[PDB]
Amino acid sequence: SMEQVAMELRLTELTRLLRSVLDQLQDKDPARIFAQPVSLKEVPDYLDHIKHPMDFATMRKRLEAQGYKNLHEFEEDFDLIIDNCMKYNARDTVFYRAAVRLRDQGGVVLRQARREVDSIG
Repeated sequence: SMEQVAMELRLTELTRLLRSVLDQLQDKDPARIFAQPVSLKEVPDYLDHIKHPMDFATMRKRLEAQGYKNLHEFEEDFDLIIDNCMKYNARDTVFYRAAVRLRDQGGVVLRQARREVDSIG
């Protein structure tokens, strides 16, 4: 149907916007602490601590399959990256600190993304 196509164009355009959001958030992680999944070879107990691991590469795979239906779903995954790290790692660590700085800097980007998603529809 023509409606299904229109919906698909909306999803494509959301994907375009979330791709730009993802690039902007990942620039706020210049150390690449959050770039890839925590290695279960190197942290074998990880899944005992963290039930829903997340990282920027995993989000990008979902994004490119157009697997984010709305901004809320995308923000959920970004919040998992931060929150997982802040639980597994102690306050005094470069990992925790990196997550705090990514949360604070990402807030700005996400605030305007929300306006753009509502604005453009």
